[PDB]
Amino acid sequence: MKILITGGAGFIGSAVVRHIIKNTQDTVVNIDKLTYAGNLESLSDISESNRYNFEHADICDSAEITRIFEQYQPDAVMHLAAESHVDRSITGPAAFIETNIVGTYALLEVARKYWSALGEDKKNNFRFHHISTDEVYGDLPHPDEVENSVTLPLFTETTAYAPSSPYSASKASSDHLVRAWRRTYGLPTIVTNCSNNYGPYHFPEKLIPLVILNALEGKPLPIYGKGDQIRDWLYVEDHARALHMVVTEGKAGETYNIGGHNEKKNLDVVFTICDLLDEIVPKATSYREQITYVADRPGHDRRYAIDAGKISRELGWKPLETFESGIRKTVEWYLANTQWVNNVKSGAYQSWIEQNYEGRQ
Amino acid sequence: MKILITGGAGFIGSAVVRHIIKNTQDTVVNIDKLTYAGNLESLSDISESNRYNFEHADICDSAEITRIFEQYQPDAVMHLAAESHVDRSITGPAAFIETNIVGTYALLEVARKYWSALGEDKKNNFRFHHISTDEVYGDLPHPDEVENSVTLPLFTETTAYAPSSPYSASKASSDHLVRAWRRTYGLPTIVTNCSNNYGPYHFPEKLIPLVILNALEGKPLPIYGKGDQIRDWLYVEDHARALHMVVTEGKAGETYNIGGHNEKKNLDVVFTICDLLDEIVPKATSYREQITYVADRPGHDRRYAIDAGKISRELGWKPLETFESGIRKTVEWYLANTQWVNNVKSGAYQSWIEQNYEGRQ
Ligand SMILES: NC(=O)c1ccc[n+]([C@@H]2O[C@H](COP(=O)([O-])OP(=O)(O)OC[C@H]3O[C@@H](n4cnc5c(N)ncnc54)[C@H](O)[C@@H]3O)[C@@H](O)[C@H]2O)c1
Ligand SMILES: NC(=O)c1ccc[n+]([C@@H]2O[C@H](COP(=O)([O-])OP(=O)(O)OC[C@H]3O[C@@H](n4cnc5c(N)ncnc54)[C@H](O)[C@@H]3O)[C@@H](O)[C@H]2O)c1
Ligand SMILES: Cc1cn([C@H]2C[C@H](O)[C@@H](COP(=O)(O)OP(=O)(O)O)O2)c(=O)[nH]c1=O
Ligand SMILES: Cc1cn([C@H]2C[C@H](O)[C@@H](COP(=O)(O)OP(=O)(O)O)O2)c(=O)[nH]c1=O
Repeated sequence: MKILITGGAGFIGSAVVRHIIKNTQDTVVNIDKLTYAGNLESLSDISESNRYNFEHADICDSAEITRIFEQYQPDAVMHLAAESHVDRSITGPAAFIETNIVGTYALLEVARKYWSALGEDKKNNFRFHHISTDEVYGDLPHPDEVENSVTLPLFTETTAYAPSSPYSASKASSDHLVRAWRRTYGLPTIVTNCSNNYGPYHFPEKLIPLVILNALEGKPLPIYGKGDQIRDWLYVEDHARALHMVVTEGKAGETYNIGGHNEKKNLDVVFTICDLLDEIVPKATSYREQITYVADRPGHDRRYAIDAGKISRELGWKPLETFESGIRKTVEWYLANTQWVNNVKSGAYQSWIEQNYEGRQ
Repeated sequence: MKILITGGAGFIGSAVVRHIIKNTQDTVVNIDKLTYAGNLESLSDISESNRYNFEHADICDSAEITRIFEQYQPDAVMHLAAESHVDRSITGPAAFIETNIVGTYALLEVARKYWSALGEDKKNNFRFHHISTDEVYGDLPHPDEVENSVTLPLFTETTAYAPSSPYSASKASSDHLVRAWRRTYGLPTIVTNCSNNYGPYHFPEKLIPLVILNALEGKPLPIYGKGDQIRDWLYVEDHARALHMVVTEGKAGETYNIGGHNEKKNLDVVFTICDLLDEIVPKATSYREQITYVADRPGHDRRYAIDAGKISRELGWKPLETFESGIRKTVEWYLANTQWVNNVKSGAYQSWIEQNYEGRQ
């Protein structure tokens, strides 16, 4: 099967591309604009494959995207291209509205026209897989807000949308467009909403990779508020396996939440990374001494937790890593890939760090 | 109070403006792009008031909208500007993405910057009222799908978003942006979602005005599918009263569904109109003879029904008209306002009619 993937040069996208080329017989055409988050180095291990092709393009460029669809004749689409950082969306929402909402709209129109003109066979089997986030569901009650006996709620596929940030509002909106295109035009769409991802090739602006790199560089490890906020951590390679399973076996019109049921408090994750580094790269003092509390994120969602029961019983997907095994693999990966890390740390990255962290709130 | 209203030259917007000038002590600055749906003739009753000012502008024009906010120094905003026709959104979705989503974003940013620079007093009392639709909730179970005994569900403020069309997806997206701006920046926003409106100054592309006018012009009365689909009808003047009540007494961060609990089947509404015309403007044959069953709307939502319990018990709002009283007033209004009709109908209107109805599906 020929799969057209947008955002394949990103964190999760590159994992999807590497997985497809290494463990399947499908082919891939990767469309990526190469923003600050795009990195062809993350695809170095498969870029030479005859089953892989790269197209440097913007999903908003309708004419070019249209041409690419006609050239490669994809059997399915996996849409991961997006602006993904909540903190960047707070100070610069425009890029999120543009890429996440308008860009998904532009891609949907190209896909709709393409799909509509396909032969009976190919048309019935075509699939448009929209990759999304658990953040569209809003925030969940926190353990410190309920009785120490009551069972905390989880995000299910029927949980009402209630996005808190420009980023999550942008993704929620994109999800709606995908479903409306399905209901109105019949386009065979599938939507997945996954918990936080972590692992190899993660851009150093998200919690885990930022903490790992800052720790090694002797810099502060910024904790928003009290660090008691909760996130559900899924290893990126596990997400990638789930995504290929969904695009291949998922049912059109369905939604599948993806997660490994691994709720963790931010501070706990940071301590875990620090202890791992104290063990692997010991120095005079503990990396813990770099933990630093800083002003909280405006509108911060205090708890995300995904119920992946549906995808488990319907597709049989199960994560292979545990947070313990995954976080160690992640720390080990960054220590073994200083080449990749040094390249992704440009003056642009430093400017973002100064913008979001120095003189912070 | 100075109220900045967007889309005040439209159907509901003009009713809001007329209500404010005629029945309150508040002032108004109307911003409208004057698309096919914006007609200054709908505001003839109050265009000369010293308490009314009109600004011909596009909400997407940030520079101009900013200048307007600074000049008039509004105490509140009532955002009604939008592309509102589901059928137009099916064949031309771009305008909906642009105006409903990106336009709302653009307006939210101008309002945020304005609100943030306000003095303590004016800043605490400021309100950004987003006018929306019940269509964001998706479709509801239809009477012919459930036991003739079970109680049919209604749309409540906690009903999950599930937009079916490009139009409703566009509005659902705008709603999310408004709530996200509140959660992230603190902007004091309010969102209302109302059922279908009908009454004076309704553009002739929606069911009721189209049927009334086509009947009087000896043209077909186009029924999508079997006409067994259900809509909840609220007289436009009742909506206007509710809206001013909300912007004035509504609580920041709250959502209020608006409706009069008047579920009706499309075919029944058409028969009611035909009976009224057979009575008021009798001819050789019944107007019913012009009814024609045409291809159904793609993705057609079969039933909308709003539960207005919350706004009723919290703000004390109640509709003054019944569907019986309102529909008769509507028919009488069109019979007496041929001048307005002829001024709003144009060459573009006939192009839309041919596009959507002739050789239809
Ligand atoms: N990172 C997470 O924990 C997480 C969790 C749930 C869902 N998601 C979703 O998964 C997808 C991928 O996330 P990610 O973390 O890998 O993002 P990322 O920031 O690592 O990468 C984004 C990628 O998209 C590309 N891109 C951006 N705008 C583009 C445009 N206009 N045209 C083409 N390419 C464009 C970038 O160049 C980059 O390669 C997104 O849709 C995101 O919302 C991410
Ligand atoms: N008509 C209904 O039954 C109904 C029901 C529920 C909610 N709503 C909502 O109520 C609001 C008004 O609905 P309506 O029926 O009166 O619409 P309408 O079609 O009658 O009028 C839309 C108005 O917005 C203006 N407009 C469009 N794009 C603009 C832009 N970019 N900048 C400035 N002005 C622009 C038009 O010129 C026009 O005056 C909308 O937000 C709509 O979604 C309508
Ligand atoms: C980037 C960052 C995040 N966080 C917190 C905020 C979130 O609760 C959690 C993960 O943030 P992040 O990686 O930005 O992911 P997301 O916002 O999608 O969940 O870590 C910090 O405490 N400090 C930081 O420097
Ligand atoms: C415009 C139109 C609508 N309808 C139906 C579709 C809807 O069920 C109902 C009202 O349609 P419409 O006025 O377009 O409003 P909305 O889509 O917001 O509810 O009337 C017809 O049967 N024929 C027509 O020509």
